[PDB]
Amino acid sequence: ASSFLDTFEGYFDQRKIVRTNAKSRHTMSMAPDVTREEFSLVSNFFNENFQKRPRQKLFEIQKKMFPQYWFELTQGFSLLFYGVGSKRNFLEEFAIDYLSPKIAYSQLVNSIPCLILNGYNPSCNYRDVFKEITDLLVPAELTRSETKYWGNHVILQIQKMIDFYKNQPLDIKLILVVHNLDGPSIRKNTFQTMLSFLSVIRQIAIVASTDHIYAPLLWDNMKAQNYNFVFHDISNFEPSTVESTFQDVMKMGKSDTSSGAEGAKYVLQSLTVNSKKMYKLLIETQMQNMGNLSANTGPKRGTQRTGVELKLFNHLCAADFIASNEIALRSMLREFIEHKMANITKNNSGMEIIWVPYTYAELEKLLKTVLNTL
Amino acid sequence: FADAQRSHYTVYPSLPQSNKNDKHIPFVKLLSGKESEVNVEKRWELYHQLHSHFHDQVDHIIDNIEADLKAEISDLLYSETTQKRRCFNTIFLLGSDSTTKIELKDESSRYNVLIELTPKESPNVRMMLRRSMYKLYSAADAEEHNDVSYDLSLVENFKRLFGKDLAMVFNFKDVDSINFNTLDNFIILLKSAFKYDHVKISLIFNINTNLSNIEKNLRQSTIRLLKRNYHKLDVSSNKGFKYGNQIFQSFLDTVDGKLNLSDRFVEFILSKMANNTNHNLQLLTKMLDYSLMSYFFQNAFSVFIDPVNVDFLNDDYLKILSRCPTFMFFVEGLIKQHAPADEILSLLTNKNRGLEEFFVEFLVRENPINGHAKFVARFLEEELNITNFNLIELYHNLLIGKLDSYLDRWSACKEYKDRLHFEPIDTIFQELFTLDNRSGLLTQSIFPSYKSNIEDNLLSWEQVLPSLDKENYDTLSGDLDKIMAPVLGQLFKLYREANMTINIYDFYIAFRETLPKEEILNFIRKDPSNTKLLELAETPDAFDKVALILFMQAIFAFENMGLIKFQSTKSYDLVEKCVWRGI
Amino acid sequence: RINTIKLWLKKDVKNVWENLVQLDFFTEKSAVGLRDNATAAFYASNYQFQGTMIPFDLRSYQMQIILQELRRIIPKSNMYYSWTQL
DNA sequence: TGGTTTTTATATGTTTTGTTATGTATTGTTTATTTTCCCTT
DNA sequence: AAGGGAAAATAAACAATACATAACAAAACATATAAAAACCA
Repeated sequence: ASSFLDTFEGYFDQRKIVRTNAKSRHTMSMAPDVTREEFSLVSNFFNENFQKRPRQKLFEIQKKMFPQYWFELTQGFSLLFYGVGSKRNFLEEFAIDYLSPKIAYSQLVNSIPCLILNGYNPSCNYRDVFKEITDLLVPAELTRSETKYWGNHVILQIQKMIDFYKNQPLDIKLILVVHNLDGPSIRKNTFQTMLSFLSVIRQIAIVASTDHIYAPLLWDNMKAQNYNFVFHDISNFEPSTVESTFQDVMKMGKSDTSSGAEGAKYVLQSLTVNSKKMYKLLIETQMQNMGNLSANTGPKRGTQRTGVELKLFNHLCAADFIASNEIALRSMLREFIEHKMANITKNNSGMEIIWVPYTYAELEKLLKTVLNTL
Repeated sequence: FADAQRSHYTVYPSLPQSNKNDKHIPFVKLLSGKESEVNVEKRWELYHQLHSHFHDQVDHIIDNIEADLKAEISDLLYSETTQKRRCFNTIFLLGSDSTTKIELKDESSRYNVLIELTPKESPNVRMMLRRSMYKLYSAADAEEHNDVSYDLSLVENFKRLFGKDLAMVFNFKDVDSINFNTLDNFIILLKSAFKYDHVKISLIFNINTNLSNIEKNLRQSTIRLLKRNYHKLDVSSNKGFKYGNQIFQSFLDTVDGKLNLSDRFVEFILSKMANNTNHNLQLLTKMLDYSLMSYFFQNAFSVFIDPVNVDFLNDDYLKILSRCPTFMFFVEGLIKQHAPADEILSLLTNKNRGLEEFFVEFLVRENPINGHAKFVARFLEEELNITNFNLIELYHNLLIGKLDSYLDRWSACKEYKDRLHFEPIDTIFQELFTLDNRSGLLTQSIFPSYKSNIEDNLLSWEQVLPSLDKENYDTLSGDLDKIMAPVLGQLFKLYREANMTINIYDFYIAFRETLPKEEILNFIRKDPSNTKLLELAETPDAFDKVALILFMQAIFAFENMGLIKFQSTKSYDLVEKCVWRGI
Repeated sequence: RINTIKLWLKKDVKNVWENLVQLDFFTEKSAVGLRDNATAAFYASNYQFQGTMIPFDLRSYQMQIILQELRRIIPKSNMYYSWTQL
């Protein structure tokens, strides 16, 4: 077709005008209609059998790189892994099996806590991650002169934490492991600002990974200073079958990538029937409140106004015999809260509202495909 | 509820009982397992005393770049006694990073409050004032040892409520990131505090880029207010090179007499430090550390820079140092000058004593370029009053021999170019004690061609996956592995040879013709255990369905890498390519 | 066609340009000047408009007084009166 | 028991931040017509 | 060397999509006071 294939020469030469007769418009409906269960059947056979023996031998080669990375984490370098393929099974085998026992032995008993962080999850929140880090470090919380008139308490406590840890002994006491640092909810500027200032602290060791090809566009001179990555290419052509769970693969990637409701569809498939009857009751009651309050077909994502309050919800699931009391209700709610499939917050009157963060069209699709089959 | 589907879970991993060893250092045994354990731990602690001696001085340097900058801004913030007394003294800090603290005077019978405003703290003009009036009322009760409305009426009631007059200082942090409608309206708001007879305002602008960009943004009547007294103070780590010359000289003091710097390394330092002009000194330190980390990790001869370990010398050391290219040039020089064979044979390995006695001679030379560069930099400083020079490219042109061809640009060293002349001499065995990048490790680890390493692994992929020959005829798919590419690598060359907008279905058929039809269906049948998978294989439609399943997880993997746009939502039939190789 | 008239420079007409803005001869292009109530004036103060962030000489403006009105007010004895008509 | 202090529940206010709807501006798509130089002669 | 003729360019009408901002919601950040609850005493 084109004479040039790669340079700016190939960019300028392949972006030509195609004529209307020269366009061969074939709809993708002219294809074998593939069921979802045989999609998973053929994919799990090729991902577990096609090139294991090259990928296993490649993983034995780059396992000899592990003391060379550990020498870099003891010198204050954050450590970014790029390449083509899934880097997830590499990253949590290096950081849990190799890295964490060998820092602890070199500081002489228990291992270093290894907070790993799934950034391919589109529901990854930076305030919940920082809630986890202050449980592990237990920093001195922020005095009144330090909270500077609606200052950001997450950023202003890291800056107190840097000045504290500039005088502590140089010992790794946390390893935060960021899978897909350029993932959908973690590529935002408030998340990167958190993790850059948190990377200045030499007492915690950053081990991160990126999949997108324009990932270095995400760090300017100030963020690349605080990070000071050393970059490592680990191409291994792994399938990424866990990253292809929060995002529908039957639609080839036009599932909007930031919903999180497609990843919720995977969570419902292996639950209790009494935990699916509750969540079905929660969806159907909020679906009543979205069609009432909005008066609008178009996609608005469900928030606190459309949510059920908690004491009214306990009456709904006691008549349908899901929950016997308030505590057994709250014990099977929190498994949805930790996966952020349901949120609990209070309004301006004290009503404790429970609500599902998905749009109306994603809420009726989810109600029919997994929940209403019983 | 798997942990793989959660966000941010915490592992408390299990550590084994005891691995029988005090081997917990990241250095490995070199010489393919011929190096002793006592050499590995010696090379570890000889690294840390050469690493810490470098960072004890760099931390001393960085503490001087702030103590100088606190004092240079404080000479200029105070004592400009204007006789008109109805304006503010403005301090433009050209190119300043907003990470400098400003200490104000104590200076009793006067309050000196410092009010710092970031562009995140400035969404609009009333939020600039309610934070500024909170920061002075909170910092005046801190020095005092009822409530006030936070507005500019606190400035007029300041003597009537605290008894001392005021001197407030504004420190705008990222003024290139603030919008200039708000900062213009706030300077005009502070202009209304010049009727109160007991206050003086002082603005400090941390302009990271330019003054010419700022005066095109502010309105013209504000610049006429900012010009009654302003002071431009150039604040940079890169001005006059005077702090980059101190960190690089601090590096050459640590490796004086024990490590050399190749000019291929020094001009790499010199080129990469010019591509980042705002943060040079952290990036100068990062490259000198990672090359120093690289040396002690890879050279078994790293233990031979202190003379007490020369009495250890072994046989595998003797087989590896003699392939030094200067050492062959020395034996070549003894061939061409002295005809007989025995003195050259006493140098080589057939005399077991002589070669290891030959290496103890050449470790003690000073190798005097490290002191002579410090000699030139001090002499060219105080004699000629020259400030604007790199010591880095002075050290680079000194390694080559182009010293006087570098000094002629100042046109005042013509009476001194003969006494400063120095031709370097190639010492023997200097390749074993040196810092160089001829392998390409620093421009792969610190400065990688990121996207070009992605498309090369996609397109080529033979450099990545091992092509093995014995083990494949045993396994389930090794008849398929020699004839079929990995699907991300197969789809990328169909991606590469295509035009901008491509139909998915035509891109599916063009993918499908590349695959072997008989051996995919032979591979899908070679597992006898899955009954559900063998039922798909009996269908006549088996290859057309396996090819689509295998296509549309790679057309999915190319989207979240960013290689493919789905043009024109509501249509979902054709895609646009984002990424070209080579760019 | 013609003593001579000074042509003021690009840096000097900038002050003249900003006075015609503040005398309501030029308005910002699609601008909402004062809001109806206090909450709409508060919502607009937290939004950061585009014309603020684009450079000075690239802001699109519009016109309070059109040229056909501008010919009728300026007297016939001005030297600029011939240029109030295309 | 008893007063006093401290925490909590309830209640409202403030500022930042993120979502959505919509009118207008931009951009792509198709069809007719004209100019430019590559590839055969 | 001439020349055919297909690629490239231009224009114009129309459709489809993106964008700037208005309006608002909600969460973080903040204060207040009566009632509970410890708690000395």
